Amino acid sequence: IVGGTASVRGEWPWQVTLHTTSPTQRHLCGGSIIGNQWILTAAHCFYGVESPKILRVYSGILNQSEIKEDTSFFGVQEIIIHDQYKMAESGYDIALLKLETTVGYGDSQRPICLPSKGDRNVIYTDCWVTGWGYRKLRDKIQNTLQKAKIPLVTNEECQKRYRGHKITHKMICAGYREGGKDACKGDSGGPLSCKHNEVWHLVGITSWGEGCAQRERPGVYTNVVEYVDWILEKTQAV
Ligand SMILES: COC(=O)Nc1ccc2c(c1)CCCCCCC[C@H](NC(=O)/C=C/c1cc(Cl)ccc1-n1cnnn1)c1nc-2c(Cl)[nH]1
Repeated sequence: IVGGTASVRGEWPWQVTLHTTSPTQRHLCGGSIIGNQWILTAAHCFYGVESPKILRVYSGILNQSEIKEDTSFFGVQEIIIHDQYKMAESGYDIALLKLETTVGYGDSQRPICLPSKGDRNVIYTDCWVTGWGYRKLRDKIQNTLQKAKIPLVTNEECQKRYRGHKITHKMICAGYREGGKDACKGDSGGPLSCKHNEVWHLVGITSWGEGCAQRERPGVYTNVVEYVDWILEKTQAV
């Protein structure tokens, strides 16, 4: 996260850190708990990942230093990537992880609500992007989970900022015209969380941008409300 501040423990209890163990163990991406065996994340995180066996999901984490060989994690039974996904910049950047065991909810780990299809017309004014990513393009993963408050940008304005891309209504953009606060490398797959009527909703999934926090280059997120039915198809299958 660029221009962020440290989170306090339990502030974002749906945030997870997804690690890969191959060739060595390290943080790969963020994700969000959406159900008791389900993480919602970005499809691009799995480029070159040939099996769910190399993944570990850690929940209830503030600091990456909490993770050692003896730290509990959730294994991944299945990686579900949207069938129309080709690359982040074209959209459909969404994936589900089905966990091998169930998450026991509590004050350190619990799900975030999905947006309501009836809330496609709400104006969210209290949105935050979180993660352990870099603070600038050439940096390193941060120990403490960071947070930054960022305003949503209309599709028309976002399209003006990315003249050479097709910014669809399945994407949602966020950032200041002047730049300075954004997601960065290592934040992808995590949430863009917005508080509406005292309830947090998962509005976006951190996806891509041109550089980090640049003037007139908002971050581009998967627009989760446009995928609620896809999520229910995969997670509530008969
Ligand atoms: C010690 O552990 C580490 O160092 N781990 C570790 C360290 C870093 C990384 C990995 C692991 C995962 C790489 C492969 C999958 C993921 C590949 C893409 C991913 N992108 C993002 O996270 C965000 C992008 C992004 C998103 C928004 Cl909304 C706005 C601007 C953005 N940026 C544009 N340019 N930079 N940011 C990424 N993540 C990393 C890089 Cl390197 N790039």
